[PDB]
Amino acid sequence: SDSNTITSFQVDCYLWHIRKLLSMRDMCDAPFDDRLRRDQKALKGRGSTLGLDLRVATMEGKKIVEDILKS
Amino acid sequence: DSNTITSFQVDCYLWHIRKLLSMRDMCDAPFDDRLRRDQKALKGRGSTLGLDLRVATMEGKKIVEDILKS
RNA sequence: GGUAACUGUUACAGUUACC
RNA sequence: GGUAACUGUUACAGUUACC
Repeated sequence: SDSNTITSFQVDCYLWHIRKLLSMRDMCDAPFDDRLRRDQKALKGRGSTLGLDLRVATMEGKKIVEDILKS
Repeated sequence: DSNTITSFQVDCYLWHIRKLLSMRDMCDAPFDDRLRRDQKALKGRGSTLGLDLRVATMEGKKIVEDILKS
């Protein structure tokens, strides 16, 4: 598999999770929710294409983001 | 509108995180394509709202850290 | 339209913010 | 109606992953 393809998917999953948290707290505007919906479907399609569980990918993306932010 | 401003500040900080991934050469070409699209989009939204991008990015960082704290 | 995701340019319908 | 961003749809041209 292509490493940067996987990494990009895992990071994208984690940042979708962060955006969803904002929406769940009623702190985002309507276009932000529209993009959340578009990206939600896109990540499901990418996960199916790569054969990856979305929850596992999210946790991996969390660790990647945390590792970069710490440096 | 507070939710409009909050969404912009968060989007600014999340763009910053994505750009750091790109600068480490850890991302794929479509990820970079979206980074360029969103750079243009945020410039337009920042102009429309009258908000400084550096300051909004710092405020987005605080918001993101606060909602994650829970 | 190979599957999936996306980008640039264009149009329409619409959403949100602002006037 | 306008400015900006976006969502859906569409036209043209592309990018990446997939032995």
